[PDB]
Amino acid sequence: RDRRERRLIFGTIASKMSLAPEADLDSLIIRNDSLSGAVIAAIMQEAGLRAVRKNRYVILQSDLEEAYATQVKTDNTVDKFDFYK
Amino acid sequence: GTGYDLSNSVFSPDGRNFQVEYAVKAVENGTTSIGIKCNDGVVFAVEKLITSKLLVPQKNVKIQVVDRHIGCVYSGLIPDGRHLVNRGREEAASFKKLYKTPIPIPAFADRLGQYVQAHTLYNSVRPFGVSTIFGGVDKNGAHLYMLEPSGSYWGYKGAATGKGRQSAKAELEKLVDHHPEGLSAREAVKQAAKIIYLAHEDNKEKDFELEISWCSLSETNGLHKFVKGDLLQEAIDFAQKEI
Amino acid sequence: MSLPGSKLEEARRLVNEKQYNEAEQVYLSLLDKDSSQSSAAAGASVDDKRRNEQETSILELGQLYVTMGAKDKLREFIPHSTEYMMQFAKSKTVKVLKTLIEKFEQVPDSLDDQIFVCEKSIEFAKREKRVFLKHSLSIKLATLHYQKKQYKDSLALINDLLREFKKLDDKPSLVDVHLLESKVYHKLRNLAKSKASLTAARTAANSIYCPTQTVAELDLMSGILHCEDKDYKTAFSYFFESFESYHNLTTHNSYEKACQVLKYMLLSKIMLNLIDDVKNILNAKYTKETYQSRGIDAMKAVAEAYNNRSLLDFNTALKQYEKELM
Amino acid sequence: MTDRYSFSLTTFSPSGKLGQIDYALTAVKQGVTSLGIKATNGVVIATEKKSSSPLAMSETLSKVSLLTPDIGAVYSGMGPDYRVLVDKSRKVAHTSYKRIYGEYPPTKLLVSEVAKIMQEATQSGGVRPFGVSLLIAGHDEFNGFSLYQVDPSGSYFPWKATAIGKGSVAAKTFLEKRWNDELELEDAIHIALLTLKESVEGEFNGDTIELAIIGDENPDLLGYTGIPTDKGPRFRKLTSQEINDRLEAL
Amino acid sequence: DVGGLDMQKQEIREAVELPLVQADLYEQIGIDPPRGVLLYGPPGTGKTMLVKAVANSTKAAFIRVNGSEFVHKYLGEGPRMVRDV
Amino acid sequence: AGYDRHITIFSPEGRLYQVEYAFKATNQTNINSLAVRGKDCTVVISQKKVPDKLLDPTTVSYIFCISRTIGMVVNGPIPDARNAALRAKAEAAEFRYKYGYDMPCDVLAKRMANLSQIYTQRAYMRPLGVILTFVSVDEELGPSIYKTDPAGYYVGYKATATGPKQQEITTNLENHFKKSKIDHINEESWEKVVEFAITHMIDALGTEFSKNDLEVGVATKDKFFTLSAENIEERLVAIAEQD
Amino acid sequence: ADVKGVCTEAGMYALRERRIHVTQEDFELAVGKVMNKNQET
Amino acid sequence: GEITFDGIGGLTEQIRELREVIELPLKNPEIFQRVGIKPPKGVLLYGPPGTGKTLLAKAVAATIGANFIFSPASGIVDKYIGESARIIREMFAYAKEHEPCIIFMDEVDAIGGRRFSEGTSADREIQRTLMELLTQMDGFDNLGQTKIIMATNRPDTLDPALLRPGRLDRKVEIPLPNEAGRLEIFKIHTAKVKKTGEFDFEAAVKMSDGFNGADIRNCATEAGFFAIRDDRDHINPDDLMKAVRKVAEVKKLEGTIEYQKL
Amino acid sequence: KDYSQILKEEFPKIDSLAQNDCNSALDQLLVLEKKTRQASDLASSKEVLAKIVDLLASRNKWDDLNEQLTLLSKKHGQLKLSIQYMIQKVMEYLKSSKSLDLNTRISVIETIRVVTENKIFVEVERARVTKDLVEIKKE
Repeated sequence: RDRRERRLIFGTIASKMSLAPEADLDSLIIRNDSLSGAVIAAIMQEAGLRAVRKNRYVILQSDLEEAYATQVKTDNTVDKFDFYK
Repeated sequence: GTGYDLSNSVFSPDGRNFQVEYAVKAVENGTTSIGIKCNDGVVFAVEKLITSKLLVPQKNVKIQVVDRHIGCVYSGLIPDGRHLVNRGREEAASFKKLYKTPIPIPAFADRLGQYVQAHTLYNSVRPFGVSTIFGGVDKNGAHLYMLEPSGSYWGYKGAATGKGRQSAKAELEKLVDHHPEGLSAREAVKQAAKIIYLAHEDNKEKDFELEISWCSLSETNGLHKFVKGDLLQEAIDFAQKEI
Repeated sequence: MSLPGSKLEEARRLVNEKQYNEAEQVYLSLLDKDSSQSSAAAGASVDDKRRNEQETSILELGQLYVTMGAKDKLREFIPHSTEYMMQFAKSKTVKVLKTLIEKFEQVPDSLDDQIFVCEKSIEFAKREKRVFLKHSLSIKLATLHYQKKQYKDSLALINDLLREFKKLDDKPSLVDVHLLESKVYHKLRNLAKSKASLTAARTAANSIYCPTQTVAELDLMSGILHCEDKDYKTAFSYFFESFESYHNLTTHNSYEKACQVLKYMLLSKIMLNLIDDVKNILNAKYTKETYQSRGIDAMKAVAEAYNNRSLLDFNTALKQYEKELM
Repeated sequence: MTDRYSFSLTTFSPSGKLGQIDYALTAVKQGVTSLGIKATNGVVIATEKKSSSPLAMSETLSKVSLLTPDIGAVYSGMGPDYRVLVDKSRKVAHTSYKRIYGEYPPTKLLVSEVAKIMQEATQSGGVRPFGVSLLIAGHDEFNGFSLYQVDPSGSYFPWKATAIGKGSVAAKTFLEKRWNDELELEDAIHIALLTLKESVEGEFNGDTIELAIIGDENPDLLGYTGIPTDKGPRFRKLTSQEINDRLEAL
Repeated sequence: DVGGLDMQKQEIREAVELPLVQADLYEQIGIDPPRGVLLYGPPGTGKTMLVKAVANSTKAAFIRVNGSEFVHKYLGEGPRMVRDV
Repeated sequence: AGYDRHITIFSPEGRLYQVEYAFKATNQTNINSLAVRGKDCTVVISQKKVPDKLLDPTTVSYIFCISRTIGMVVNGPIPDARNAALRAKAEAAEFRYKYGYDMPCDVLAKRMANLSQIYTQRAYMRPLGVILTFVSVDEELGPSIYKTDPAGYYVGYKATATGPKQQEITTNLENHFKKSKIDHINEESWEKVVEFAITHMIDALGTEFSKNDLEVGVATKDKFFTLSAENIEERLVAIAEQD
Repeated sequence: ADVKGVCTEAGMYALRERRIHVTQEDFELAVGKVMNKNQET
Repeated sequence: GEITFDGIGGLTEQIRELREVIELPLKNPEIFQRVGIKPPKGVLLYGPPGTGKTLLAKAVAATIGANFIFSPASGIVDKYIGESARIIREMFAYAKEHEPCIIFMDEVDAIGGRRFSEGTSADREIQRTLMELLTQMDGFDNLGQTKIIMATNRPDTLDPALLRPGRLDRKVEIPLPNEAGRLEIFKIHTAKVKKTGEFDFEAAVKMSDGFNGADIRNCATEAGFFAIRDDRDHINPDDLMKAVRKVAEVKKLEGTIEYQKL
Repeated sequence: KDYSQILKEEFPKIDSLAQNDCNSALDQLLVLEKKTRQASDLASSKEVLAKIVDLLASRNKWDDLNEQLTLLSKKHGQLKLSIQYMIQKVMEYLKSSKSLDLNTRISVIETIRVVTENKIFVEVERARVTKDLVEIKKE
């Protein structure tokens, strides 16, 4: 999908989730490259699990960025390729 | 598809090379040889398995000398081991022509390192399935190197190869911990023959012959020669006494 | 010093201390000074990299000409800046041309001054081979004729864009053509051409990617066309999804755009004769926040007029709020 | 030692084609998506810079190289196969022209020499064909502006506008209605930006997009004055700040 | 609670919820409504979100049976349980 | 038919198998190395792993010195590394002889990349199983890092990384540049950039290194040298005291 | 199949307006939906 | 009780991964309700063999004490008529009865893969076996007290649909321990081994190349036989390095999985 | 062990202004961190870190102490739960001082980011910090 389809997902799941006013969801939307709907659900869950290890409560901007690169690639490295340029 | 192991330059899907791995297996099928590094030089030792009584004693030279101070010993196929020494002799001779003073030990390792690697890049030729152990007394201190079939090498305080490589290398770690500060060149001569007899348990089914050649600045003063006279028989009785 | 930051910060202070007219002469002193790379602009000094700071200086003062009364003088100020940019590289030509028009049309001004400036900017595209620049200004020009309430000049440009954008270029810009064309026939009480132009706008909406402001204006004008056949239950979904688009824009758009959406949502619920749903929106703080006026509270008495079923209470606030609600 | 493979790695398939070239076009269609367009006042070519690592430096990478001062080039294929081909393309350009005719070869005569190197790799043994497709565009004093499309097979064709890459199917179809007989140098730039923007899945800026245009001869970029014969090269590459100027112009 | 599927949600509600309410709309327009709706795309993401929303919105008879649940340890029991649904 | 995965040719999937298999041979040693660019210079740090006690740590080095102004760091097998090391020194010295002055870092990574493609495009030879990473400070762009590859494509990086944990090292170092919005470290002294890279290396790799567990190269302006075991140990003590 | 798709989708848009007739508004929306399916993938 | 948290040492960095998905939701489930995140159900364990992935199952059973069910991949494959699909429903049938239950999975290389149907000699029993494991964690049946621990030797042999979120939320990787993690393992296996008072395990740290937690145990086992020939009750520390060097030549096969492993 | 000498650490720092309270207590800070870090729930003595509260209270302004609480919140503080105990220590002297320090107490609440940043709620005392600010606004 594109940024237009995913922007209705992040904002919808974060409604029941507890976030911070300093964190911006549109910052990750630009960083999202052709993702699916299930992977987004794992990002919001992993961001909440990292708050327990850091002794936090609300989801900050750093919790979303650190939990991004972990769950964004589900196969090997990047789209099961390396680099083509 | 099959055929990863047919050619040389073909890389395996796991990241290895079959022609390199099969060349290492041929190293353990030959006669064992070890080495000991000292402060003023290095000591080489080799165990030649005697086939029958028809062998004339001490007429087979296992340790071939390049230039003067550079000794070489190999465990593996005979022609592959002699070709590296014959090629290394031309490298040491061509060096002294332009560069005057002889080539040191760490610089001589780069000559064989690039030469053996050139065989693995092309399918026209094959790599060397022999492990060559070379060293001596260079301009600064001393160095010892063991050339692997893959072309990889580093500095070795001790070297073990051949059929008894498993039990011989374990004894080299005891010699390092015994004298961590330093080891004399005369004591390493008797210790070299002792490790060979400790590794002879695997080769005990056949006859053995002891050949030891050392080089240092204490006695020979930059000369790599064999051991003759009562010095060779003295190391035999000292090593066999502990058995 | 000669740094560009010292010239801009010193001029911004003079606006609050005394007046912006004294700081305007400081920006005029930047035309013959503050040299830069590439070629010159007006011939007095070389301005290329420093033109962006000079453009922002006009943008800051551009909203301040309302008090001075220079709106009539602003007619010839914009086109003269185009000739000054022909000396150096043309990469900055579209910046000063497009950005000023967005700010010049944002502030309240007479419709005569807005049209005459856009007509002069197209003259630069007429002498040249410019295509996208002339077509981009034609949409903004025809939009100005729409506020003029003249269908002769409005339909003249739209009919010329249909024979072009359809067969040549500007797939996303074609949506704004059908959207503007549907507005022209909407004021003419013609439901045949207005609903046909809206259908063509929705056809290219899902085919070509459109930004938030473009999609928000499609559903906003859509629900208005659903007021003729009534059925306000389905028409409320258009204004409901539209309000979420204008509310997310916040300061990126005008507050009057999102404030009017609340007037149509409350009116659609009154037609459905639902008292509780109207009070639930008014009592909700997130639906109002910084948006409040007398026209918003005028419909609150209308909902209470039907709840209590009293005509005298409706006619009392009818003429009092006529200047706002009506 | 030497080389023991003298046989051609490219053989004729039973269907009447070559297996190496048939699979060479697949590697071109999957990768960086470039494009190009020719106008009356110049030629506008553009390409997108992909990011393999977030710490990679885009300034150290040149997607549009320089064959001759009047002729540029852009590639949608693999990086290495482009550099060796261009490094050999500048040698045959200086040896056969600068060292013989003394001037630079035109666009029509240069594409024949560049395609001559690729067509030899498809036959002579020990080597493999190039999996890259180069767009050669330039200007001369007679034929004018011309743009050629060099295919990995070794054949070249002239094109008014073309696009090669992942979006080569959609972009080439769009350029049919976006091109006409009268265009300027700056007018064709906006056409290249509207087409490439739809093919950008990553960050959209001037650092990830390489835009090079061929304009009039520039005396400032030449480096010397006083000679009316040479007014400077027509090839120019817009910097990071200069590309961002026309991105907001859309 | 699930965004971004409004494109595929409208098609299902018209082919599922719409004919169950007013069945005379299809007879007037002369269009045969499909007897059901399938779903495709990459597994492990959707297909459970839109069906769950219909069951809660319709509040009527709903039958959820796994695909491999029809297989029973007895031979003839398999086909008998299929017609019973 | 099935020979598409043996010698390099266009595959039915439009890829190159031998090129993809070459990346798996670069991690054979499993050594993580990272380099950050200081203000006036660039520092590189690589893991020093000595498997056996018989190996001399001073002789074992994964970082080669091409010239006084150019350092080189290689992650992969040493025989393919020394083959490319002796070759890179021949082409680097050829530039000073032919062109009269010292080669910058971007050109040396460009010539070795085109040479590595000869190892690829030609079907009778194989590509190198190593990745050449050159660290040098030029006279124009100043500090720069260019990373090569067996495919022959060189590209510059801000903070380079390698090894199996490279994904964890690159992600950990990415948050520093994106937050500070800087392309290089603002530390002027070359001693500060050494301790800065060690802090992010320990937290990312989850390992406390010792004096013999690291090899830290330092490339200054018109000078290059490798820190010994005493200099590396001195930096580790100051980190634990300050932080 | 694309011609039948326009005819099949012609009645789909009529269900949104809850009308028993199909005017030009549905055909314009039906063609735009089918033309996007052919150009996709 | 046999293996405890002390014997699994060296994995401490990866031990807290299981405590968050097991110990945390069972001890205080209200924490996930405050933030609003859903408790993770399935947890994936993958990596090279011999790293202690199985020991993670035995360490929890001897500490938490909750009722656990070991579910091997080859124990449920018994087939008569649709038998493997019924046995799976039998294991999850105890989830609604006993709430504190966590069902494990032992080294699944077979029924965890995708393997769609083309030919394959009537695989419908294994094909429907995959459909049952993807049922209980998908359909409207709600549990929340049952965790799914699935161990495997590689993620590439698992169904990409199973790897999608909603079934396995957190994938806990167990790679080879680092040089600082190996040293703790040598003291675990040699704790009950009688030897001399002077011992140094830092020698075997450098000697260990690509070894796992299991292969370190073989080094202490092989070293015991070296003292039997010499009639020694205590193991010579010099003989410890002899076994480590011996184990280094035992593998010869692969030992490195990187690019295709997550 | 090393916790028996904690009383004899600083002789002069009680009488004088003690500008070394940051540097001298640092030697007792980083050493006890390596033995605990985030592993043990309770290991090191939490009263050692609370000595900073007893160093400068009445003899120094409350702005210098709030700057040290920021560094302790970002760092470990010899224990991950050390912040749990420090909250009760900050609220101990506020009710026992008063005098002219009531005007500075308002700025202390807004300066400390521990009570502002959300946590796992280890103590109820930090929740009443904002409650005391409400009583100030009432007066």
